[PDB]
Amino acid sequence: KPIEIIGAPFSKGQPRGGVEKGPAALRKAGLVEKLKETEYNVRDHGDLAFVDVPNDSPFQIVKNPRSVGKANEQLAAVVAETQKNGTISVVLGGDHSMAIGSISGHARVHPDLCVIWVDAHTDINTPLTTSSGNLCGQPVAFLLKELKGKFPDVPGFSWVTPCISAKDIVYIGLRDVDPGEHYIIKTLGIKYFSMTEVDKLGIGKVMEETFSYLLGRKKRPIHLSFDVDGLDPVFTPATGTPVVGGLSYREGLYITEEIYKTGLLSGLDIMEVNPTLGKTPEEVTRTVNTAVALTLSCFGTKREGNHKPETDYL
Amino acid sequence: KPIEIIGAPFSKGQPRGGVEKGPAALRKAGLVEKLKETEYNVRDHGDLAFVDVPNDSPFQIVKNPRSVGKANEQLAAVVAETQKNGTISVVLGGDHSMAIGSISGHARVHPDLCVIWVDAHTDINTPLTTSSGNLCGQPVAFLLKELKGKFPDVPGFSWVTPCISAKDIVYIGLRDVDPGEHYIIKTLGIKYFSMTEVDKLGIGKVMEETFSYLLGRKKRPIHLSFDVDGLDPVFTPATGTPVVGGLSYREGLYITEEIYKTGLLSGLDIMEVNPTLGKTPEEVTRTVNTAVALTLSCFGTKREGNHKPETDYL
Amino acid sequence: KPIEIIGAPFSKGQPRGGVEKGPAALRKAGLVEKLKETEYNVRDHGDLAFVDVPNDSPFQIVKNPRSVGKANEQLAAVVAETQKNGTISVVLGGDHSMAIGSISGHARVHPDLCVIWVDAHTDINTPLTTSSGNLCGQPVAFLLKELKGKFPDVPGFSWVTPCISAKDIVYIGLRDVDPGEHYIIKTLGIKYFSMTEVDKLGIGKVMEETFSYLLGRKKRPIHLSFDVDGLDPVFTPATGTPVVGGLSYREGLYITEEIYKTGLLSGLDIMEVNPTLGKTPEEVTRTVNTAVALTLSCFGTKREGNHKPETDYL
Ligand SMILES: [Mn+2]
Ligand SMILES: [Mn+2]
Ligand SMILES: [Mn+2]
Ligand SMILES: [Mn+2]
Ligand SMILES: [Mn+2]
Ligand SMILES: [Mn+2]
Repeated sequence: KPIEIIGAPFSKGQPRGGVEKGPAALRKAGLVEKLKETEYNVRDHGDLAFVDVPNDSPFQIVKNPRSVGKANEQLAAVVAETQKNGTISVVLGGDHSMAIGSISGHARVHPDLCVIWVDAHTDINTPLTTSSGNLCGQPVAFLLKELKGKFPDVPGFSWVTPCISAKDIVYIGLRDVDPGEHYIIKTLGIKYFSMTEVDKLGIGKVMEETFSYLLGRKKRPIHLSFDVDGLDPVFTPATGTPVVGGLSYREGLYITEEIYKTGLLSGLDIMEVNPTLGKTPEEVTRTVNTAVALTLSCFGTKREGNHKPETDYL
Repeated sequence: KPIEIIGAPFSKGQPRGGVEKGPAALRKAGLVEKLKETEYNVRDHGDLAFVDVPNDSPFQIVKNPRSVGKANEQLAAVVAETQKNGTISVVLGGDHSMAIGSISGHARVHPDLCVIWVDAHTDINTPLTTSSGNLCGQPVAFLLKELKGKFPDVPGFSWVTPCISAKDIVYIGLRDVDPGEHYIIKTLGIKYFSMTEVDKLGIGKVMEETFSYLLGRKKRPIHLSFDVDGLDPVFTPATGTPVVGGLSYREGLYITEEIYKTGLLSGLDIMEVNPTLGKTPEEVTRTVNTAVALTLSCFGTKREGNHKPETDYL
Repeated sequence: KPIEIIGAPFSKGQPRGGVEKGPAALRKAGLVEKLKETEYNVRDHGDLAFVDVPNDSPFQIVKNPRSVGKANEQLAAVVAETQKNGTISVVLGGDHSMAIGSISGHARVHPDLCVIWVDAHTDINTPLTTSSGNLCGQPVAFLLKELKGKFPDVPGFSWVTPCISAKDIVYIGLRDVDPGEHYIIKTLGIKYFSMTEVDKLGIGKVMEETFSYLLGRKKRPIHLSFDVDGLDPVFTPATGTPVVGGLSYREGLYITEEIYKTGLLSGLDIMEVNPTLGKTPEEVTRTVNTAVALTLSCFGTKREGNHKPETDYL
């Protein structure tokens, strides 16, 4: 089972700029080379080139709707292709709106996939509930079937077909949810482990339950969309929306190690690393490093250590 | 069930000054306005005016006995009043000696109340055990029935009548207890969860047990006296007595979220925030912010999010 | 049961210098004086004087083999002596290679001892598996019986006789293991709780299991070799090999408080504190302080507090 890194240097999903530098920062830290040290075969598709849609007027409150919709349609095609060839796709963010194309493309090949969303946010605001027209906080809204027709068709997203049900997604790390978003997750019966559930159960029981909930009845492909801000700012400070009281570096790697062990990881998103948002240079390094470590963990790197087979190290 | 904020800008309870600025700092951060966004009805009683008792000579080792006793008697009257009207009182500290008047006044209306004391300290030194004559460190001593007559009557506190039994108080976050205090808690059989119990059980099991212990036999009003230094200095640095190895920001909010869910919160104290004790401006902000978050959590704010009822956000 | 502090100002175990200043740094913080405040009788043996072996040519890849082997043989003699007199030995590190002499000397008196190794590393590389000829990372290799004859006899260590079986050692805090080391621990069936086990079980269940594994069948002397880097760099930054995602300050003290309570602590190592490796002065202080706190914890200091017996503090 091969791995294919796909760079999504896109930031139109939010008002700030910088997140598009995420892929470069991750590559600069040797993400690709390090992944090749794992048991997986790695191919680098490179960074996608996003054609900016000229005169991309706001759709009501939604900002850059056509540009975000275009970039995502292109990502969806790329991901769908690698998924078709039977490889595991790894999208390096810019902003989380790219999860639309990533999950959409993944679903075209594995419609029965489930989603594990690690984030401090639900990113489930609809074009009608957002306070900011930022699409970075609306990904899940365009992806959920139960939300189809709950908001006006946004220009640039007509190609999107709701691919996952509220029952196939599980959030982990929630701690900054808007009223409308909270209304949506409760009304839709979405499974989640906000920081309070993590504190109560412990990351161990949490992963145990998310797997039982998403995989108990049937084993299907796992799509992990990891927003770096799901971890506490003390670990991933270089993000647009840091929120205190986050998952620890350890819980982050625990989540990933467990996902690796299921042997069902099919798609991965490493989003929101903004190299321009560090108070100091080492804060960026610290954020980039942990994102890289999380990715490596997803593909086998265990904290207890790793060693190559058929190798009598003695 | 209405909420009434009562400011206790008092710092005579300790040698340092600055804690009296706590209420102003908390209000400055919008604590009142933010509370109004909750499901609770909020009224601001304002800050009490403390008449300094002139020529307040030390009683043996105890410092400013008359001034601390007076300020507390006044606080006890105010709190007793709001409690009588059926509102939940919220005292914003200065120093923890104000817990004497706050808990005393609370007990006049709900004598069967229990106390959950979140602190790095037991604050149970008597006028005979204290190394420093600081009344900040002696609150529980004046409040416990089992300690009545165990120390000479201190000028200014004759109005105080021990209102809670050793069996009705539970400590959480202990990690800096004097020999005499340790002797007192063990000899009195006081229930506590020091940092070592928290590490062992997890904050989840801890709240589970404190409620079983204090509420298992009978459901009664809960008085939460929260010393900000109960959380690690990395979260609430702006306090007079920081102690490493404290509760985390998350465990702090977990405690509060759980207390809210009992529906029994009757009295609250947010003490020890000293705006003048930050090594930098943002350490004060960090301390004030978390104190405000803890207060909001006590009244409904959940990390998983909140939404208003009878509101089809969609 | 008396305590005897033995300084091991040695750093030849690694390429960098500075760790030999560890003992001085710990003493400078009043470690000795503080220990005397505990219920234990304390004697300071002082710092050993290590005769540098001139012309200490590398043995294949292994650096300073004769000097490290010599220092350890001397330490082994000293520790064996204090152990014989029925005192608990406490070795203040330089580097962890000194665990060879420390554990070897300890074993001469208590051959049935078990080892609890708190470290981010297994330090079990053999002179054949090390990428660096650093003996700081090969301690356990020279100590394990199952590894006897698995590598060429290194000059300076002929005096060493494998004293512990793979079944008598338990690692805690692992998160940076070489492939060969990982191969060795898995092949040898060594018991360990890497950071992932800690995350899964909680430090409480972990100590519970390490004691059940090492003490369930028979109660025997406990030798605690504590590498300061076992705790996260945020707590012990002043070390040669910091690794993110470490044990917290609290889990560190939990481990020690539990070890104390077994009443079986026989030998202690406080290693890797390098005063010259702090990015700032307070990072050293922070590292030194925590090493000192851990040591005091091993000998009785409880976070819930301590008080002297036959002393009516009231
Ligand atoms: Mn987010
Ligand atoms: Mn997100
Ligand atoms: Mn306190
Ligand atoms: Mn207090
Ligand atoms: Mn180490
Ligand atoms: Mn070591």
